[PDB]
Amino acid sequence: PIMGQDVKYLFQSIDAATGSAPLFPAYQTDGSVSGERELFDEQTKNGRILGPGSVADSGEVTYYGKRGDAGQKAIEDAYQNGKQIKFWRVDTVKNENDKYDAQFGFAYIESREYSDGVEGAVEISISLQVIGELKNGEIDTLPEEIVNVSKGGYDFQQPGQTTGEAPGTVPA
Amino acid sequence: PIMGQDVKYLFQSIDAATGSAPLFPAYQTDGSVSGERELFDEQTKNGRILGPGSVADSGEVTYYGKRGDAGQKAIEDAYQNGKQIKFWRVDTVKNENDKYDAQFGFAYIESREYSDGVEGAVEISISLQVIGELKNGEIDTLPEEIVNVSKGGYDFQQPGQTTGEAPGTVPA
Amino acid sequence: PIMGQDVKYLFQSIDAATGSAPLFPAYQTDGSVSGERELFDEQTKNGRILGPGSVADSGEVTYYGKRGDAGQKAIEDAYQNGKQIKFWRVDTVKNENDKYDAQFGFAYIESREYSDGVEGAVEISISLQVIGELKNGEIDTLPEEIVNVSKGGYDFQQPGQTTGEAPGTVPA
Amino acid sequence: PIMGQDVKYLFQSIDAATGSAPLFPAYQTDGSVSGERELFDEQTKNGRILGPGSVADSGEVTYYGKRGDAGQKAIEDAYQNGKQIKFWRVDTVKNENDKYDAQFGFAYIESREYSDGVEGAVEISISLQVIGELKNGEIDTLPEEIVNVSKGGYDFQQPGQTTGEAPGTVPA
Amino acid sequence: PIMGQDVKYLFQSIDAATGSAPLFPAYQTDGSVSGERELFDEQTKNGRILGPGSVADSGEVTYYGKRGDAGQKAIEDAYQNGKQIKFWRVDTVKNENDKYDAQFGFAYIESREYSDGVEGAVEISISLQVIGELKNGEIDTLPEEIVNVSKGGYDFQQPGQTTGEAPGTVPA
Amino acid sequence: PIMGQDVKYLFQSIDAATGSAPLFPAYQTDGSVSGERELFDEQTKNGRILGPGSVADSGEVTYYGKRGDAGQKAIEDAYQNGKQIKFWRVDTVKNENDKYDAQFGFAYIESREYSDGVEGAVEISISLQVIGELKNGEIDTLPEEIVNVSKGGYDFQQPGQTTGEAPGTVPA
Amino acid sequence: PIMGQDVKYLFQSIDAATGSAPLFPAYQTDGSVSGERELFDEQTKNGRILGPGSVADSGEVTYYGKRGDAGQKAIEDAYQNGKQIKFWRVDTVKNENDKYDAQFGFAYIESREYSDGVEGAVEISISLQVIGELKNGEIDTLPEEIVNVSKGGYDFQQPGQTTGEAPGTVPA
Amino acid sequence: PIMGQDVKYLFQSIDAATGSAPLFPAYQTDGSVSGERELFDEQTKNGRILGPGSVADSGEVTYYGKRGDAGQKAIEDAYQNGKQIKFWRVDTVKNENDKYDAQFGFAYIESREYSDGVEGAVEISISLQVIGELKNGEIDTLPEEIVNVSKGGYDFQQPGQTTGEAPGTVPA
Amino acid sequence: PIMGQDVKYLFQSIDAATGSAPLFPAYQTDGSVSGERELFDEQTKNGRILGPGSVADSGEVTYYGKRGDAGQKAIEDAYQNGKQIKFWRVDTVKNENDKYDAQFGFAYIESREYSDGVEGAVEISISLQVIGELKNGEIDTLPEEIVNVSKGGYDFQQPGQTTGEAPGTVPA
Amino acid sequence: PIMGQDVKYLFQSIDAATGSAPLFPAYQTDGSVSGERELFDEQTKNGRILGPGSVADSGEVTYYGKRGDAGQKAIEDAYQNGKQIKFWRVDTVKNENDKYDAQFGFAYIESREYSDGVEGAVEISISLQVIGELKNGEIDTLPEEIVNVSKGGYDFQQPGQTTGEAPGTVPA
Amino acid sequence: PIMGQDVKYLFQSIDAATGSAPLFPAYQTDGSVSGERELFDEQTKNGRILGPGSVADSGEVTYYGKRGDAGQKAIEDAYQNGKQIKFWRVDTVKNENDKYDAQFGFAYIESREYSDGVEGAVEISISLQVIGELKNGEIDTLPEEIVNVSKGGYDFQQPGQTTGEAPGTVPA
Repeated sequence: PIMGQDVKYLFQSIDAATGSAPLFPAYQTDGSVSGERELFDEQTKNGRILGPGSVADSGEVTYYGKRGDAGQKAIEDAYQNGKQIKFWRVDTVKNENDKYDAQFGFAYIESREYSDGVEGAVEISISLQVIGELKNGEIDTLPEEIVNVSKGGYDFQQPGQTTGEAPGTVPA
Repeated sequence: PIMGQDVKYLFQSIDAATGSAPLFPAYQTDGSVSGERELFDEQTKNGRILGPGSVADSGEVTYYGKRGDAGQKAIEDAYQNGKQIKFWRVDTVKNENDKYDAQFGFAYIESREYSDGVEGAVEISISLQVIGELKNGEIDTLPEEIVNVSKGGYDFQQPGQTTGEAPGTVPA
Repeated sequence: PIMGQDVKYLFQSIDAATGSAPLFPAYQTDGSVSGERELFDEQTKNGRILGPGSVADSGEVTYYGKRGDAGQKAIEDAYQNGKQIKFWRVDTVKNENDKYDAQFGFAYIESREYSDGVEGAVEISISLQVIGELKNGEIDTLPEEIVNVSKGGYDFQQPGQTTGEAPGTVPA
Repeated sequence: PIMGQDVKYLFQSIDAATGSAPLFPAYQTDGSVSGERELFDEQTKNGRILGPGSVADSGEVTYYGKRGDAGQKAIEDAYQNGKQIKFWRVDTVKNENDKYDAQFGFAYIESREYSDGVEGAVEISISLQVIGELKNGEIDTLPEEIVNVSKGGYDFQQPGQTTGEAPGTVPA
Repeated sequence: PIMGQDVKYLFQSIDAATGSAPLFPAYQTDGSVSGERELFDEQTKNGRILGPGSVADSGEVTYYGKRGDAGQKAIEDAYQNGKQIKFWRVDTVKNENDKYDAQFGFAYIESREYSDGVEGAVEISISLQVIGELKNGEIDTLPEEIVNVSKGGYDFQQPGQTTGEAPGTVPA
Repeated sequence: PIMGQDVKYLFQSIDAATGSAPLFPAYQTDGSVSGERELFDEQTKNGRILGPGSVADSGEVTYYGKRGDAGQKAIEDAYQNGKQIKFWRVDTVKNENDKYDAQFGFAYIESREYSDGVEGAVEISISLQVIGELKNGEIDTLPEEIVNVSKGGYDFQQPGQTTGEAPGTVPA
Repeated sequence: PIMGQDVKYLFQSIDAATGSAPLFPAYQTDGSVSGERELFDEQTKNGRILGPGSVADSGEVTYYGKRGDAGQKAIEDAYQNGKQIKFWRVDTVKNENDKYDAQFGFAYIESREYSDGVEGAVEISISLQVIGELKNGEIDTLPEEIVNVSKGGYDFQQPGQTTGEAPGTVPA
Repeated sequence: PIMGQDVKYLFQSIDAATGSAPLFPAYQTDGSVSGERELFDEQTKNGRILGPGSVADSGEVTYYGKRGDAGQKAIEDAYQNGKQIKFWRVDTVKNENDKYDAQFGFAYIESREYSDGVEGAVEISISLQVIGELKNGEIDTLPEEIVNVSKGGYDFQQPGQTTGEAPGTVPA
Repeated sequence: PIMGQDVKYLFQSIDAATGSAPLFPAYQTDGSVSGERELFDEQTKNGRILGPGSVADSGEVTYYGKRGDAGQKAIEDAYQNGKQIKFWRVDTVKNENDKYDAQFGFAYIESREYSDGVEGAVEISISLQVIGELKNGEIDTLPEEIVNVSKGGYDFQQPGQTTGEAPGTVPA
Repeated sequence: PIMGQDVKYLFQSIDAATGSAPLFPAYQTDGSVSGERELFDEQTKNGRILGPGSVADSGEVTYYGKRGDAGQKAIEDAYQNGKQIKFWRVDTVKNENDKYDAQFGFAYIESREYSDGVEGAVEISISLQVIGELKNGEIDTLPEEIVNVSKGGYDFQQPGQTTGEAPGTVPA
Repeated sequence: PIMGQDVKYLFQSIDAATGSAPLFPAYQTDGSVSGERELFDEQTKNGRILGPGSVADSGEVTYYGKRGDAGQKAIEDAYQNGKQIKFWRVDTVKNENDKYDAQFGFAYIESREYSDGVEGAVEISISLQVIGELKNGEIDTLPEEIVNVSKGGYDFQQPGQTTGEAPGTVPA
């Protein structure tokens, strides 16, 4: 079925007006929760509790913050400046009659949480409501991230290419 | 008694008007909860708390979402378009004076939950109320699924039948 | 003292009008809870919080449902048709000046819960209120169940008595 | 200090009018909880939250019920008939200027709970309020129980004294 | 006392409905383990840890698999088709008031293990639980195996009776 | 830093009028909780939620009760007679410009809890509010307890000094 | 990304008027929680739940208290005298176009918690609200602490430099 | 019975789409382990622990890796590229109504282990789970390996056929 | 250094009140284990894992039980009656400024183990905790045992001194 | 196949930025362990336990430490300074379309172990995790070590070339 | 490489304030174990399991205790009084640009173990944690022990120099 790595979530800010949506690395986990409100109280009749109602749609996003990357800075301007961000969640498996497959919306920063612990690494919990996320097919592959997600491995670096802790440095 | 695999749940959408009910693969677990409201307050009399009342009937359904299958797309049109779905829960053990045995109702999408984690695979929690599920015998076997639930095993494929990750491919 | 297997619970339906109470196999566990309401608020006086009040008596019953047996079908007509059932809880140890020893009442189906999981077997949680359970001695032994509860073991079946998964089959 | 076996609790019923208090075997554990209500709201003054108030005194008692013993039947008439019971909690260690040491009160049966499980043995949770338990020295040793609590061991029974599951039978 | 060769174990399948139980050659060793669950926790009382409880009865069977013989094919349909098998363990020494002496039950295939090594020969470890094995006297001698277990030795074959690796061939 | 054994808590009763504060042995653990109430509701202004307010100061004390010792009897007269007790919490590490270092207050017995279990030993949970605990330096060392806390070990007792379970008896 | 040791938190008191902010050793963990309040109730319209609102910003700080150090004494005057403290949280990794990187605010002592246990060492939980923490770059390195955080190790001390439990003593 | 050399294991990759399954030389040993999950907890009833359940089927494979051969390169693409491999285990003894006899499945690379020691030769431990291995008859003899397994011996090479360490070289 | 025979262990019971400590013959071996609990979790600071803590001190004693000797009967009253015993472990080599050298404590009988085997002789494993064993110099030589430990050899007995299996009998 | 001496492991440090990877002499043995995480729980479906997952890749390295050589000093700066090291494992047998054949990665020092014993020589156990080792062909022969591994033997030294314990000294 | 006798371990106590570190004779063996904690959970990303973490550094020391020598008495005051000891481990082979080569730290007595057996001689197992051992060059040779470790042999003593069991006595 769909794998845990398969569904990934990208956001595009409204004010940027750019042709691309930053997504942030080191994801922890993603809960999108969607409540469809229903009829109150049957009155012991013919079923007055199976009726239509409004939908309350909210999601939370947890990840580990990196020192300085752009979806996080998008989140930072999102919460700290106070803007809504465009919300995209797509699947990495290629769509057979589209680029990718997505669910889309406009979202807000309901709350943000920052944990610093003595073990592990900094963890951000960001919670958001949305006014109705809709499903569609994803057009922008953005093959740097969704298409290409590598383990950092590269074939050799044996003459010494000025390397460091990162998974491939070059000489100067 | 009845096994955990024995009771399986199929839904048929109202708008489809088809002669068959899609059920979805990769089930996690099924809670159907049925509350029969009773008399308030004995008044220290002869028993004024054992009296009849209305019934609140609600169930939740958890499963792992597959990339694109029809009960899930039935769920997707169920929640996202906003429709009630016909609710069938039957037992795989053959009925001796019926095809199968069932409990049936008309149900609504009270809430849906979608979890994406770094481990495991995508998990959907869908919660629904119903206006009174009733018990009957199941007429439609649908022997593709209830009758036939295989492990994917097949006897050999040894001359090379263009195989893949799926449990039986054929040449082209 | 009294063992976990020692206290067993039988129900007799009101409408049946039969000389025997069906009890259901594969019990999980039984909670009977009895609240005796007391005086409110001493007023820092001589003890105005040790005073008499009404009693709220409710119990829940958990068990694993078998495909088709009669106490369960008694439960099924109990909840699904909407009837109160006569409530008997007796002890398997023989009473020395009675057949058995019991607590008795008339009970209602406040709620029923049905769990289907991928592991294990179907589990029913049924919750009920009662209007005052009373203690007495149990007259009906019903020696098929209370008196006789066997492990299914039988001495031999060695010439082949057309056996199956059940603990004793006979030839045809 | 005081051991877990050291503090034991006996009750004497009001209506019995006997010169002895039944305590029940197979104790699980005993919580006596005593709340001394205090002044509301300092008003940021000189301390208007350290002031005297009434006391709410309640305790719960858990034990494993034996088939038929008298403190349990005292509990049974306590709850089921609806009476208050005199409450004694004493220490097994001998008092140096009294028989024993006790805390005493008059208590009521606020609630009773009966659990039957498939494992283990029947367990009773009984909850009670009291109108002020007071501390004193215990006069009645009742040396059958507090003074004498044996493991059931006896030196030999080797010529055969018609024995059973109990820790000492005699011939007929 | 009873020898290592003395106690041998035969199984009869439920579905066969035959008048005889296949046992398999080349036994390695047989562990039958039977746990009688007891009372929890004395509470430092009169002995609340010597009390009765349920019994967990499980056994494992190790043997060396032969290319094609019927108890193994009984095991193979046992595990691979998924059936319970009737369980017989009898003693080779003749019973003085019965044919043989046995312990009997109905058993299931909890697990099977197959080892192929470069040394030695294929070894099967099969583990099973049972719902209560009972002791009785064995009625069916089956004198081909229990009564008769020969070393393969035969007096002569000197004119040439078309012999092979097996312990007695005949001419064609 | 400060160790778990380092901070110890002594109480002095108001009515005693003695030159010394009893502290009780066999401490379990000490929670002192101090809430400083703040401004409600910024009104999205310049910060109307960072404003000063009153302080709610409460602590709970858990320990294992000894048969008869004086801080416990101080607690007993504290709760059961109904008095406030003077509250001292000091550190065992010697102060360099004082005897010891302390936090001090006047405290009340908001609630007391007594647990008797079948395992372990009697445990008292006592909860108290205070009208503002203040920090100071501790003047009274009380070197019997804070200064001197021994394991009970003594060099020898080899000619027999009429010993018992306690860590040093003498002859008569 | 950012490590658990990487983000550290310093406070500067308002009244001190000094050119440096004390931070306290032996940190346990730091939760900063920031709630951005949003529009109530869509009314099933065009999205009236994605709207702007106020922000509730609160954090809690846990650490192990040392006998006498200045951020703790800053905390002590913070809570016990009743002052707001200036709030700085910076990252240890050097900023490439600033000294360091920080988030800054003015904060208050909403609550303080002090735990003394028999195991481990004294633990302080301090909770605070803030009226809007803002992100900036950190100017003051304070290289004693952020820049320099050593394990206490030093190369040798072999002629005897009057040493103690601390990680480097000198002769007198 | 079946010998240690008798049962040999071949794998065929899914993506290859070839009419033949590579098996790897220098086998160490093969464990195939198959767990058939059973009913939990009898409840001291009629046997609620002899019931059907799912099957967990896993095997491990140990061998000594050769410099470059195709089943190992099949294993290498299996683990390192991340593919499932078709799993065949057949017996070398000729089947009397089939080519050979087999057990078959689709298998995955759960783990791989590579040991390099100073003694002996490189040893690979590869562990795999399977979703249900089934038994059948083996159709492909592959007489190069199963049918023909020689010691490397050849009758003579006495005029000098440009020989080396391998068991038969030819001139150039 | 210190030999295996050099360190020997004597116990003195508390209740005896005698001027001498029985030690038991036929020692097997003695483990005294002493755990000094330390600081949890550095927090990657300056070393918060090198800190002081409590000490858990426990030892086990193995020996071969003799039919009736007094340290064993001291052990027997120790465990079976339930008393703590005074614990002495001294060295046989003479102290140069004391009689002997010792480590001393008060000890309890945490567990006792008795093995009877078909080979060898009865073996007792007794395990004990202690509340802090301290080191000192041993005052009581007890020269019968520590000072004098002979092989049982005596110069002659040649006129016949009514001898037996023991290493020196006398006439009657 | 591949010999125990055939596969050897070289590391190159990231910070060095040199055109060569130090490997360390006196290898003991090398375990590289690679776990490919799989799907949880079939749910008794079509095989939901044969699914893809992440890979946990870790290895341990044991060797005997030499007084001062550069891979060990690379290890020493690796662990003691705290750096990741580039990980190369190649085979000594010449590749036919490459220099050598390798598996490569970036690795970290998860743990180091140093044993000093009275027998034998110092032994270092170093354990490391890796984020995905990949297989390739080895480009750098480094013919000093991999290509050339001599026993220390040299043809003669008979006029006296100022020799010592080492396998070839020269005059001064 | 480095021999088993080559690396020896000396300790210097903090409180002594002396210009020399006692090491203890009759070493058994020395394990120093150093764990460098790493990143949790890659999240199937670019390698989030190769990240930096804290280091847990602990060692154990086994030796045979001598009747009275100073490192042992240093150990004895170490554990029994409760002090940390300065930790030095150096190599006996002369450093070419230092006196010797060392690894150094401050260490604590986590646990001590004392075994007395009937065979052999007293054996002490002492276990310790450390807050980060660092490597350096050893300055103090202490040529009595490291430089000079003799077998006890001396050329002659033939006129009788009042000798004993020790390897050289003199006349009186």
